[PDB]
Amino acid sequence: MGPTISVHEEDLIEKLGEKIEEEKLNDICFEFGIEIDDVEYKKKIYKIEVPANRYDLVCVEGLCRALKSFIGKYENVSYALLTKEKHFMRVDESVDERRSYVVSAVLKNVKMNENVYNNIIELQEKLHHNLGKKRILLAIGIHDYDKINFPVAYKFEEKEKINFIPLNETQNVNGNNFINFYQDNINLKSYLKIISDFEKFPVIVDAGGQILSLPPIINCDYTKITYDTRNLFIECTAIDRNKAEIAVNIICSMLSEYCTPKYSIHSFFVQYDKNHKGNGYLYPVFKNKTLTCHMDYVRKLSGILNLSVKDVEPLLKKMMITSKVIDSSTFTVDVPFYRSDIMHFCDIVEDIAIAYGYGNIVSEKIEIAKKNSLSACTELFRNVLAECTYTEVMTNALLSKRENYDCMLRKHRSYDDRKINLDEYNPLAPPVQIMNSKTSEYEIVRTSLIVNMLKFVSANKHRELPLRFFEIGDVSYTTYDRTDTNAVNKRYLSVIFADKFTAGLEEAHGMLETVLKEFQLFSDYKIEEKSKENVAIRSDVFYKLVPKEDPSFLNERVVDIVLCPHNLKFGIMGIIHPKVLENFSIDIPVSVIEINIETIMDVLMM
Amino acid sequence: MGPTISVHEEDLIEKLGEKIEEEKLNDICFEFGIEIDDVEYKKKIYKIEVPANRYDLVCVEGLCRALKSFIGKYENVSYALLTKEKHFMRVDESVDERRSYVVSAVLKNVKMNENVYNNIIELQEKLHHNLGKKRILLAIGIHDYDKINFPVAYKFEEKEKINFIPLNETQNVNGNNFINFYQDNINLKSYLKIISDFEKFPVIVDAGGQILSLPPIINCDYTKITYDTRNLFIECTAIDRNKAEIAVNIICSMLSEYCTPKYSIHSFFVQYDKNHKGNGYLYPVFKNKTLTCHMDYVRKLSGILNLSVKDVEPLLKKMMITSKVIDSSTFTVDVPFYRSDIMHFCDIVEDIAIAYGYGNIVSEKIEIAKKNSLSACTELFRNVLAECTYTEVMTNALLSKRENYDCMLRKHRSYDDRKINLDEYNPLAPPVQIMNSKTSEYEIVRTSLIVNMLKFVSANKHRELPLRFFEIGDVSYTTYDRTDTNAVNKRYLSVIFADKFTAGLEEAHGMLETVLKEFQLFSDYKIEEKSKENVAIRSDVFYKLVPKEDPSFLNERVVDIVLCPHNLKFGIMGIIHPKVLENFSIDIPVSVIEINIETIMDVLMM
Amino acid sequence: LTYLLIKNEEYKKYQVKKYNFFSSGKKMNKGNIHLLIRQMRTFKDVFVSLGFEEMNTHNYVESSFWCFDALYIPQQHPSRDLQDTFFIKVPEMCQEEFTDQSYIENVKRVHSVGDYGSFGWNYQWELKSTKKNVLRTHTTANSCRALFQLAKEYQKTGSIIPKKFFSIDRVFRNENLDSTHLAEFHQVEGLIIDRNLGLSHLIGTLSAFYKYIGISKLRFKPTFNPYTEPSMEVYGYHEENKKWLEVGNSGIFRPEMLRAMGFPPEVSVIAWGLSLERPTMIKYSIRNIRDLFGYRSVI
Amino acid sequence: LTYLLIKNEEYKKYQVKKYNFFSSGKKMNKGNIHLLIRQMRTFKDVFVSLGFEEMNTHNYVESSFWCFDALYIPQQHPSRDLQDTFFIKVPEMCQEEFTDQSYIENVKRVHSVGDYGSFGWNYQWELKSTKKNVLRTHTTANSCRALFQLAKEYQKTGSIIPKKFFSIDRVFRNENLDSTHLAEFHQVEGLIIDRNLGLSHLIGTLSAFYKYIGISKLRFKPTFNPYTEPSMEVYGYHEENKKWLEVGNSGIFRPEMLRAMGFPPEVSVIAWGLSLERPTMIKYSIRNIRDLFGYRSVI
Ligand SMILES: COC[C@@H]1[C@H](c2ccc(C#Cc3ccccc3)cc2)[C@@H]2CN(C(=O)Nc3ccc(OC4CC4)cc3)C[C@@H](O)[C@@H](O)CN12
Ligand SMILES: COC[C@@H]1[C@H](c2ccc(C#Cc3ccccc3)cc2)[C@@H]2CN(C(=O)Nc3ccc(OC4CC4)cc3)C[C@@H](O)[C@@H](O)CN12
Ligand SMILES: [Mg+2]
Ligand SMILES: [Mg+2]
Repeated sequence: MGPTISVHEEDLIEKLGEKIEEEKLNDICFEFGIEIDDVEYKKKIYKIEVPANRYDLVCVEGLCRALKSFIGKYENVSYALLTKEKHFMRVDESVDERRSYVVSAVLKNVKMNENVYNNIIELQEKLHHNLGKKRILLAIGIHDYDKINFPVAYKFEEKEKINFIPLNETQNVNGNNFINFYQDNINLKSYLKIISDFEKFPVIVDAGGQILSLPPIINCDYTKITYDTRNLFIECTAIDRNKAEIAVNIICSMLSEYCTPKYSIHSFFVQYDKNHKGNGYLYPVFKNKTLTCHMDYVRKLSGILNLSVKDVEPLLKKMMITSKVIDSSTFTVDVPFYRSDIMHFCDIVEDIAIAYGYGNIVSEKIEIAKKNSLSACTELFRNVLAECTYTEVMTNALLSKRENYDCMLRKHRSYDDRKINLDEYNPLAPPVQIMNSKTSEYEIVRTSLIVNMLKFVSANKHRELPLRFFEIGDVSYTTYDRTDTNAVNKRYLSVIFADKFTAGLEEAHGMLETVLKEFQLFSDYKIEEKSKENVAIRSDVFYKLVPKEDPSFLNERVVDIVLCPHNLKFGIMGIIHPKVLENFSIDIPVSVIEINIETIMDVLMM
Repeated sequence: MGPTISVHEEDLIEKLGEKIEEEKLNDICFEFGIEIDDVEYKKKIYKIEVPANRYDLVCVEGLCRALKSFIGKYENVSYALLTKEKHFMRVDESVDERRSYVVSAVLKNVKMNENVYNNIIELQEKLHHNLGKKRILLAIGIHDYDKINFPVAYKFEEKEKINFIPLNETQNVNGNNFINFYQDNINLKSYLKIISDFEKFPVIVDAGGQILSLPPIINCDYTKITYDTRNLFIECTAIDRNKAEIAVNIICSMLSEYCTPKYSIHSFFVQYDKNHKGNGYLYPVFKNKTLTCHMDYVRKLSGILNLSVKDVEPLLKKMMITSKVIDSSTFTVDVPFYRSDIMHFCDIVEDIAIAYGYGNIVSEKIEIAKKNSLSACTELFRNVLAECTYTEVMTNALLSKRENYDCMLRKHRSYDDRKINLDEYNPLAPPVQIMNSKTSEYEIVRTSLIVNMLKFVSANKHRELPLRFFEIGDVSYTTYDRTDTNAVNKRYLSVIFADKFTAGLEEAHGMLETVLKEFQLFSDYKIEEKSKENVAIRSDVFYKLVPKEDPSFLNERVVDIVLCPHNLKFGIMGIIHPKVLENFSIDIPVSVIEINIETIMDVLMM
Repeated sequence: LTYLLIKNEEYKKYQVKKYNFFSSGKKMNKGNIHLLIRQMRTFKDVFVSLGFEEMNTHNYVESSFWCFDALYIPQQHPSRDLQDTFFIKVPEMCQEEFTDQSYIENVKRVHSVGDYGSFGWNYQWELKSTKKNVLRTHTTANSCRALFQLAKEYQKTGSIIPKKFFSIDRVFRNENLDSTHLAEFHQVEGLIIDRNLGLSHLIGTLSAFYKYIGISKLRFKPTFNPYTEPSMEVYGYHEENKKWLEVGNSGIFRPEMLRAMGFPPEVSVIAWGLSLERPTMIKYSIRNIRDLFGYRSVI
Repeated sequence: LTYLLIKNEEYKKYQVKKYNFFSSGKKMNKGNIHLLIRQMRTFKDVFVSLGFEEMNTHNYVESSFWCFDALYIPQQHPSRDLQDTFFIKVPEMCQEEFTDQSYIENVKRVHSVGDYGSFGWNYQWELKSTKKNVLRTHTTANSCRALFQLAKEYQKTGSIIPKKFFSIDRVFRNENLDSTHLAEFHQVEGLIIDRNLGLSHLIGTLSAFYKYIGISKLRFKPTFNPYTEPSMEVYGYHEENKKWLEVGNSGIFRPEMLRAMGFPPEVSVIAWGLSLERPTMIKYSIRNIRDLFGYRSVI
């Protein structure tokens, strides 16, 4: 969004005052509301973008002084609307309602250049394109003053009486060959056929019968804009009276400063014929609207906290506004005709906020509620397993030393073992032991999930195969001198598979890969494979499968899952040994994965 | 939790005052804090439960007057602690610290009955069991006053000198055969072996050498409790001095009212020997503690809003508390020795709240944020399909009239069609048509999801089969005179299956069944099947599969899904016709389900 | 190779070939919530966490009154032109007597001849254009519907109850077919309504919101919106990557919008909005839009 | 029977047997979140919706100080007896110098000889018992840990910041093996900390909470808890069925508990708790507990 101005880079003038260079211009525009879009030579043009609603920033001159005030000075601008007697214009019964209004203006004794001339036409196209919306609501024309014998008029004339030498040609062009003539002009075919297809064509013409313009950009070649044009007459013809008003006020406003009696344009009157309206208008208008604000609104809306009216008068000046104090609880601003964008007290508040600096309003500091991450992680694990058609299970946290060790064909680690790392997966860590279970089978807190789902599988071996369960919950073990209770909890996930004809050493492996892949943690094999295919996988951390033996697992078919580069064991995966399938009364092969999701949590991506 | 009192039902006395019957007794207990647990004859006993901390509600007498005050009257109770000279007790060097303290009490000139006698022993067991925690911290003994030659003492005597005729027997029992004697008493074996296994045994004995009691419930048979016991002596022996204090205060308090000089118990002194302590204590104590509260605390904590101290004095009276005003901003309550449960101003506030009635505190009325239900429903649908390994898809809402109708071998309904029901599934409803698409393929808003996933399947027919997608999103169509815009949105779900060798007319069917089953909406076939197996399925609403033909579906293989009893079509499911697989460039069979999840939403269960 | 139903009590006398665990397993097939819907959930979680209530946006057609005129956007604004907006053809116009004639009157009055302290726009408003149906360009429309209903109900009740609203839903733009941008995309909007609010509160809830997705530092540029004065482009610093990004747009709704509804000047509304698509393709490192959403969006 | 890769341009000349749609399809296999975890999510959604922050309960062993003594439960209370509590054997005692000696001092002082306006309990407190590890009987323990840490931090900061906390986690009871009740079950706790709260606020958030699960009417019975005075059993009316149910327990924490921590009398905490299992087996019409959770819990 927004209109891109193409201004120069030699551009930087005095107007600027500092010729401050790119880097602080950038925080100046950011603090102001402009984005510096690009720079590109033809040398080093600066294309910028400005608010769509502040039409007094669509030419280099309107930016210059605005941004200048933004820091430099208010420089309280001077106007001088002289004159009505020698230079007017009239609007005919003909003018109708397809394009009703014209607004005229006379910039007398004007400086002339050839890239100030570039300046002018860049301005004209800009206002044509956005405010005028590709000339559909207003068309602007720049004529040398002197070549137009006043008074002048604006009519809808019969095309067979329209004849003039447009800027393009040296040869006359009748009205009834007009469209056909420009029908294939690259720059103008657009406007032509649509805008005007009336019975008569709209012309502005002087008392000498000389056609000077039309809706289609062509104007007479005789009133051309070229250097050594002492002073200028502008006409703007439009379907909206007001936006034409604003158009010409912008134009003569913004090049008044560069006519030798600087900041002074001469004025015109437009008197509509009895049938149309019937009225008249004395251009330029140039009224200030002088809205006055109340001191509670501005700080409650702007969130400016404590500050009063003595601090306000400097603030608007940076935006090119004039400001004075009425009372501790009252303001007096006058809108410059400049600021056509201001309709309400809030527009002044917006500008006061900008002058204040959006980086300097102190925040509400709204206190949010953080969320436990372990819960977060385990719920993601739940979902990713449910989506592979695994069913969640929830077992007892208490069991017998006989179930955990004997039936599992193993013995637990020593209570004086000092190799035990609390970040690792510690299935045979020393347990938490209960004093008074009133139920014999409740000797210890579980230290591994695998036993309870072995029980579960035994429970449901009659059911329909394969069985695909997972449990995900807390384990406990004894940690003397390392926690305040000498016990700790860990969060494990176990995934059990069972089937009549196979222990899924292939499906458990794939399940682990798939589950970890969800968190962008890959096998080392995976990283090698997809990088030979020249793909970039998350490589900075990963896991590997280390073959080991285990009393409870069929030999050459069980593996430690190890996080790298940390080098920390965080799970196990393999076939369950047939003897312990006997011990747990399981007559079908079974495969298992258990991992301590607290080891890998900080490298997981969610 | 809580101790169940077994009181009578003939129970209701004068004490009650109204003999109000069950139904308003129930809101009275609810408003008070009691639950009436059961009634069961032996005729029609009332077993109730009382707070574990208000030990002055563990006998029928303590309830009677409490609940009486709760509405009836304060009835400012009278005490009279007479007497120290004729009746004392001493504690020996022997007494040690295994069971240190004894507290004694003399209720003189007492009424006697045989079910008041039942009353007494019910009280004794109750305090034994809960406050005394199965006699582990205190043991209470009730002796006829007159048969005990005062003074009396409490010692740890050598077991070979202990000989007495317990309540059980007529035959003497030496100390060194004591445990063995009661070792298999059903009621007492419990207490015996554990409590006492000291070198010497604890006895309370009079100046005539007569053993009167022990820790084990047996006492001498000679001081039995039987009617025509003119007045009573109570001893309570315990490891905690204070809880024994509270014990006997409860006992003599609660049967003072039913000795003929009512509300008067005679008093005792206990002087420990030089070695133990050395001190003494004048039972009964009976001190009030008289805490005084501040008026802001009580309403801020109780959330009583506007009320002042003139409203407080009546409120505590209902709880049996005495109350007086000091100041607008001050209180003066005295705790009755009754209320051993009161340690802080908040206990008074609790009782004031109860007296106020927990149904009469006006709520904060905390404004919650309701949640859109349609979002809710569609997210459940998303999850239940992801859990069958279907992958979610998101397509364009805009397409061409050529894609929706011609390639689909169909034409849309009329814009003047008045059979169209906005609650139904309306795939060929009249569409929403775009004026100015700047892209030719964007003629209408989609009215069915099936076309876009036909496009999708065509896109990925090269990929690995089967393809299992689902999309779930908004459709639009024209509804002249029925919405404020004349258009409406609906929320549809479409599930597409594709495979080289089969259109899944079996898997799409199962998928629909499974998805709806998740919301406890079943097929009619399902309801018949599982009710022939004599199972109760959700039957009050259901759906059925109506065979129809459809231009876009292979014949005899497409079905309307219809909600019953509403009789509203809400989806379609079947094989896609081969011709339209040609039109959409699909060289594998395809099956489809589409449903309008807004029809069934209100019968879905979530 | 692998165990069997028969090989318990008879497995000891056999060969267990090595398993190459330096490999991948069986490929598993699993279902997928769409990436865009995961993003949408995460945002919706953030919103329900800050106490916000979801608005109804169950519609794609919108009258230009709700989409433009009630937001105090003029009828001769480039957003209301065929080039940038899908105008509706067949259901071209909505019902006459949509909403309340008093409200329509207030909107015409402010748009043309000013009101409520505003100067207005000094054109002549045409009821005819306000009734042309479009595909909604933003969900700010439905927010304006909701703001109006709570105005209408608090006028009857007499009470101004503070509330918070969010919406996530699809909107449409008549961009080209050459993928300059997208024809459709989902927009996230939130707003708060209470007494005497302003940019301090906006920056509060904004930094709340945005840290909740891992952007702890914010910066704010003045920019222009026709429904929001003041208004600020929002930039945030992305930790895991190098630079600052444009992450949202926001401001305070204009008096001409709200007071036309019925609100007194006490009432103010703060609001902000942002894309769903851009977070998605940043979080999942999606290159171009057509690999996420649309018919060619596999994986 | 069914289409094929070969039967496009050649399907017309064949027999399409009838399909008995009055049947079920292929049975589909799908994954399942546990019913209890679905219940837990729904409650957790309700909690995060009201702005509550989850507490840490990552532990099953608890010292009796945090489980009993810091909640101002006396040491000779039936909850601290072997019969009703799993006491820990091997990690039998916790570390000496757990938490802060000042806090331990405050707790002994109030338990024995009274303080803070309370009379106390008029027994003699034993540090030895406070250090015996148990399996936690409730998660009120972890709430007390959290309350203590926010006391300790607001003493340094000097500021009393209102906060809201919830937890859902397993706890243990030494019930029998004859299924009178459960040995393990999950407890839901919430609480709010601020200045000058009371039963009005409790009933507010309570009816909030409970309507959020479809119980619009509440009733309140005084009952007893050693950590909460006042305290009320909460009943709620279940619409879809006939009767009122007991649905929660709650109250205001005692001064002896909080003020021992460091809080001034200004500060108060409201709290409530309830089961997870009972909602679950009511919503899903589960008959007996062993068909939900435990080794024999299929489907
Ligand atoms: C017309 O297109 C506008 C689009 C889209 C957008 C912008 C603004 C609004 C708005 C609004 C609004 C303002 C005031 C009141 C109500 C609504 C809505 C959508 C994104 C809005 N933007 C956007 O989403 N970008 C973005 C947002 C969040 C984010 O999170 C961090 C990664 C974790 C990352 C990126 C900003 C830019 O992407 C921008 O290039 C494009 N904007
Ligand atoms: C010892 O067992 C207590 C157990 C369990 C319970 C009770 C109280 C607490 C507590 C507490 C507390 C109090 C104050 C401060 C902090 C915590 C915790 C668990 C359930 C608590 N109860 C329970 O959950 N029942 C219940 C709760 C919610 C519910 O929702 C409606 C269906 C939709 C339905 C039923 C109440 C009863 O079930 C009761 O019979 C059993 N209670
Ligand atoms: Mg502005
Ligand atoms: Mg009490």
